[PDB]
Amino acid sequence: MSIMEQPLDLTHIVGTEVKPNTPVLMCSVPGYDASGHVEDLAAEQNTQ
Amino acid sequence: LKKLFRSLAMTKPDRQLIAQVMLYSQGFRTAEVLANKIVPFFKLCDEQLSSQSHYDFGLRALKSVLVSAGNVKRERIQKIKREAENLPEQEILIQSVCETMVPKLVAEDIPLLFSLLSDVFPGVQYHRGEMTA
Amino acid sequence: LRSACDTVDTWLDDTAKGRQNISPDKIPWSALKTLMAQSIYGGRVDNEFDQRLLNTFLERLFTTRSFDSEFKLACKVDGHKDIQMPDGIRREEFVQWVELLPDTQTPSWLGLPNNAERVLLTTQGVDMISKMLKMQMLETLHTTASNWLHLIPQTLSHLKRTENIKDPLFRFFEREVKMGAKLLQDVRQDLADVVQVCEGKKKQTNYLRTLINELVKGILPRSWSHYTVPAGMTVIQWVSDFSERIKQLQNISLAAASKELKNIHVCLGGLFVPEAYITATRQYVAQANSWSLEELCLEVNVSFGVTGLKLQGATCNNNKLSLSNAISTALPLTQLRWVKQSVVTLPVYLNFTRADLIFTVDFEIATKEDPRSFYERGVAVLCTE
Amino acid sequence: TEHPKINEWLTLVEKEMRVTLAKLLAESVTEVEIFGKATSIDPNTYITWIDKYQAQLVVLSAQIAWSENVETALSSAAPLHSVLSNVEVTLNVLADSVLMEQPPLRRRKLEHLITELVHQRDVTRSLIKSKIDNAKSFEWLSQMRFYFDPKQTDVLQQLSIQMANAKFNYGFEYLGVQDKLVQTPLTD
Amino acid sequence: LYQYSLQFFLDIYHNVLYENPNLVTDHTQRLSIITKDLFQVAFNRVARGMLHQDHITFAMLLARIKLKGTGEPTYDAEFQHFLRGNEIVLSAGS
Amino acid sequence: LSTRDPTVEFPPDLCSRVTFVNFTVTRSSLQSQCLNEVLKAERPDVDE
Repeated sequence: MSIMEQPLDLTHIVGTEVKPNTPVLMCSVPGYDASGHVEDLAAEQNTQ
Repeated sequence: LKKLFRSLAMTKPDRQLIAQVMLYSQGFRTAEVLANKIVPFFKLCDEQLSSQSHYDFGLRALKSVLVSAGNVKRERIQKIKREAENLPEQEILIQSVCETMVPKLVAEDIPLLFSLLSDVFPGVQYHRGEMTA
Repeated sequence: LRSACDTVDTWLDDTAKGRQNISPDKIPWSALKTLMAQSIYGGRVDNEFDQRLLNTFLERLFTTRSFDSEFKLACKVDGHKDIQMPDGIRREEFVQWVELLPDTQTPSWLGLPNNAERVLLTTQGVDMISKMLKMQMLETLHTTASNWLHLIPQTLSHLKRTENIKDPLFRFFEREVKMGAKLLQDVRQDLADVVQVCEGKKKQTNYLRTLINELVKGILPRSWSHYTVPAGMTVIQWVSDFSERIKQLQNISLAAASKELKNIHVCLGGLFVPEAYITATRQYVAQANSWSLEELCLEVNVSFGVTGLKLQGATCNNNKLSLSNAISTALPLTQLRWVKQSVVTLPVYLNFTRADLIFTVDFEIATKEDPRSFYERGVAVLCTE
Repeated sequence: TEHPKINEWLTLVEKEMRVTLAKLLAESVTEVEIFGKATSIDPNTYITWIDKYQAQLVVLSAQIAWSENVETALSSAAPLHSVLSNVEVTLNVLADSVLMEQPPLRRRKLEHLITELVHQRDVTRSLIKSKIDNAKSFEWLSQMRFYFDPKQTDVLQQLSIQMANAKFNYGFEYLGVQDKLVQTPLTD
Repeated sequence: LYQYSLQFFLDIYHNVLYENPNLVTDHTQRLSIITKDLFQVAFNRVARGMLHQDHITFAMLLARIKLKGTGEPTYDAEFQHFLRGNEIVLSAGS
Repeated sequence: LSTRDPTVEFPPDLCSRVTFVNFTVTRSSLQSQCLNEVLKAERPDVDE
């Protein structure tokens, strides 16, 4: 369970594990939001 | 949406500083003494009276009392001119306090208000009438 | 975090223009610390004590003793442990220090007592036991209600209604007894009605049916919830506290009937509104000394005696605060005196939730410990517990 | 009389309102400089200046002059005490004036100035209580600061209002008199 | 909050069996490598979308699964006493 | 009539009207699928 303490490899997961027809559910507790994380990921991957 | 705004808490305003300089601006010789007497009076009657749902002894009530005190001091000055020198500033403040706070009280809280007024200001008396027409 | 980093970048851009390194004194330490103590991190802070805690954290951490080497960021354990600040000057070195840090942490890392984590860990163990039991499992009533109904009300018999004095304390005590008697009369009428409809010839009404349903569920009715309800307590816990408050009010009324009202050692937890009592005794001192209400300050030692005060993470010893790992300890008797004009200033809350601050008390400091350490450990005084 | 469009001449009215307020503010700042540079002040010309210029303009020009004097004092101890003495002398003149009977418009215009000068007095007292290195000290950068540069040809963007690493151009919207707020530490 | 599907489990099959790292080429050791990788990847993928409170519960369940699969004698009575014996009824006046 | 959500509530009238056929997954079927898939991954010609 040492992998869980590291931050998410979101680019690897969305490039390999995630099928195109399966949505990526970015659940969060109140006080947290991952939309900025996805925007940063898109900026890294140069995707519109 | 919360990330697009910068938050800041507004919990308790400085009622002493709010009252003192505006009494100074309206023009009062004992402005600091009146300010030091009126804010603790409001804080004390906010809880020593009965807990009615229509009671409000906050900043809006205090500011309305101070504005009314300035207005009635100007009215007294105009009445003297019709008839600046020294004026009963404490009596003016008590007149504004009575005219703003007395009508909201229940029947068992008016003597309590007058006891608080006598405790804070010794020379209080009362002003009423003058509505013959 | 992003706003703080942007402010740091803006301040460094304003200070230096392309310089490779800056001296620690030329860094706007006070500017950055005040700016993110008042606007960035202190914006959402509601309490003055939380603001003081944030201020002392920022003041201890971000002065760094002007980038002093081997700076003590914190203590890992209160006894024989430390965290050393890394001397690297690069993101790679800081990241390496981060993974070099040990995985298992303790609440003493935060300047907190270690006993705050014990209840949470026990609750988490019970919860995971219950979850494993859940997966393993996957792999009349009104007579008992009437029995409890007949079991409760014997602790309450009567209360006076309560009568024309100008004392600042007497009228407050009288109105306290007044709404206490009103609530007690309403409770007695409800109990008599439900007794009549459960054992007798009386049909069910809507209000009494809702009372039956809510009392069987175990939630306090909103009608009985006049004063503060701590974090949604249960009815069996609330009824005993309500009985003790009634007993205190009965003692107050008996002593007033026989001023003698000053000699009563009132419990602050038994009062419906506690702060009104403190302001009432402030006005009593003011009218006794012919002084002003605002100028009277607090000097509390362990001429008005209060009881039922519990601390949090410290103990009292001849008006001296000593840190202890115990959760709480009880003050037998506490007296308050009013005088117009390093020390520690503790907050006093009604309950353990600390959702409503009542008033603050200034004590005397210990010889060995640091006021920042007191604030980080978070010593307070509780009443209704 | 040339029959322009309603929106066109309304836009002209708005823009030239802003430019007129900027010009009047420039003349007002010149007058406050030539008045409050000295220690003693003359109420007989103080009343005429206040009756001449608008309430927002007199309050803002007092703020501009006080900020400029404190900036000059910090550029260079004793000049800070000179600024405090000027503030207290103006406060005494203000107190005497509100003790006299006055029309309501000038009474409000004068009460606003009393409030602003009391706030300036408090800032000066706290700043003297603290220690100053230069104009880059945060104890001075934490307050609202006003700067005037008459050399600029763009009179609309001539006034600059500055907080700690914050720069603002005055919008020059006509606010009339309105109600001025008391600057508490919570307000700061 | 976490509902998992047989399609999800088949996806983790397609992501473990096909793209297994270090593709030992021996039918004996590849079985153990596939087994260990399947347990670890299952824990990782399930724990991506569940709370840190329940992370340890899922890990202990996977430890129970590994004990059942292994040869190792599972202490069924001790496991049942750890699970349900915490709420067992005790003797009167004990 | 077909559905993909097993955690759906049907009204009693529709329950009376229709015959329910639930396609749940069983341990034996899951083990058979797992054995077939590990055969295809390890020995594809043998599986065919």
